[PDB]
Amino acid sequence: KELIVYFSTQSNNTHRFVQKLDAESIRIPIDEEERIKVDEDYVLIVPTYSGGKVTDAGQVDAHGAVPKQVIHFLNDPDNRKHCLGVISSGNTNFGDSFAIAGPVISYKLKVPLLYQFELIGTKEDVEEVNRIISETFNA
Amino acid sequence: NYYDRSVSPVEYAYFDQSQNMRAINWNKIVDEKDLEVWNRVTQNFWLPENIPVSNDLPSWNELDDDWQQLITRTFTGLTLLDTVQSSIGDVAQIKNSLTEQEQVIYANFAFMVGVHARSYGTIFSTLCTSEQIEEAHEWVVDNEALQARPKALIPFYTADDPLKSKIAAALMPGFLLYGGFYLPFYLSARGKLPNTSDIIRLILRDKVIHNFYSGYKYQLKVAKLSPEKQAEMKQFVFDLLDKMIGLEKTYLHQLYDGFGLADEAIRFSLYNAGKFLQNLGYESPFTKEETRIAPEVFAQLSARADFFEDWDF
Ligand SMILES: Cc1cc2nc3c(=O)[nH]c(=O)nc-3n(C[C@H](O)[C@H](O)[C@H](O)COP(=O)(O)O)c2cc1C
Ligand SMILES: [Ca+2]
Repeated sequence: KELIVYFSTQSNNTHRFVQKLDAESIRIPIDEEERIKVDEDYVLIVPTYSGGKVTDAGQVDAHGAVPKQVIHFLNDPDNRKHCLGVISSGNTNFGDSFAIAGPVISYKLKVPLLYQFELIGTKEDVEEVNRIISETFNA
Repeated sequence: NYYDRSVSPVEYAYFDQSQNMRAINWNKIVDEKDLEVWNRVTQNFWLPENIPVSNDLPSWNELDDDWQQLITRTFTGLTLLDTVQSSIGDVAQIKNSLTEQEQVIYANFAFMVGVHARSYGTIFSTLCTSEQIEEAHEWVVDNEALQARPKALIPFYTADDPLKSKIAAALMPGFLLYGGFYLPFYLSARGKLPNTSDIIRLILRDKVIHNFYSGYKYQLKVAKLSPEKQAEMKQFVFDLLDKMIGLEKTYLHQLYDGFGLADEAIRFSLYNAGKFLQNLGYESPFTKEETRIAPEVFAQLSARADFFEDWDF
């Protein structure tokens, strides 16, 4: 019963990475008027959209790190209880805001941050996420 | 429907005078990705005056004349590439836009890359002598290896092939400056010029979106071409990147001669070459080994790489 739940904007970077992985996947809809209902365990794979904001204070502002559609998904407690762990993506050029949707979701759900990657991923990323998902569903 | 029987002014100006002009419509948006990018780059507006680099004077003064010269040369070289992108590259993208908002976003890009160029001046004003500044300008003008790189890209901006222009527009912020951006991260990993690298981080926060956006618009246009022309465009991308990687390596081996940084800087360059390809929708052929840099340097770019209201719950 290996399953991925993922979100991807119109640019479809996260979509293309997930389509290279071995496990079955379900897409969280872009349209904010649509929701999905998941009744099986999944690893969550999402990109980051904080845009490298900083507060008045001076720390990383994580507002909008997690796409609104992913919050709506996780707000349904039936969806939320089935998350085994989170894999986040982005671009290291966002510096201290790189892939921070992962830490945010990990904190909110109390689930492991399993992996971080960039854009559509490399061969190495596919191989590593394939192994990590398997081990997440085994242990 | 007014939109389908009218053209944007820039379409009217350069391509089609047969139809009347429509004002930009920000109320009925064709592509939400345009609104996402517009809101972020405008909300991320910054000026280099608001990062004071006078706190870099102690670490700067501890560098010998050779290292000071290397920094001034590297940064004056980056200033040239930003000058190319601000005055030619990003403004050339406006007329080839798929959407109205894209026309305004590229006007933002052209301005903000001008701010990038201007920020090196702010660093020089604080740290450099008049002689160090002028020597760096002479060195940039007289450096053929340096000059070869922008000279290869500019023709795509002034020619009539909008897709090749778009690839060049992605390659500049996606690849060509990272060989130079290695240096400030190398130094700030040793506690040297820490405020200067805050300016670099604000520049990268802009350039990462510029690369993404030009890559995203490239993909929407090629997806409509025949499989044969899609294959031709892919070959062109890989052939151009090969040529640009060649020119960059020649340049960085000269730039970093006697400093021993060329090896690491080139691996940082190829790391970014790989991200350029991915944001065009092509797989990176570079190994993790091939694009590896020292952990302490990478942590200066992103510590998150790892020691060095709608929520209902
Ligand atoms: C407006 C905008 C803001 C972004 N902000 C971040 C960020 O804060 N951190 C990060 O790591 N990546 C950031 N990125 C990079 C994206 O997460 C990256 O392009 C990702 O691969 C996009 O996934 P998608 O195409 O599936 O939406 C941003 C991209 C855009 C366009
Ligand atoms: Ca990106």
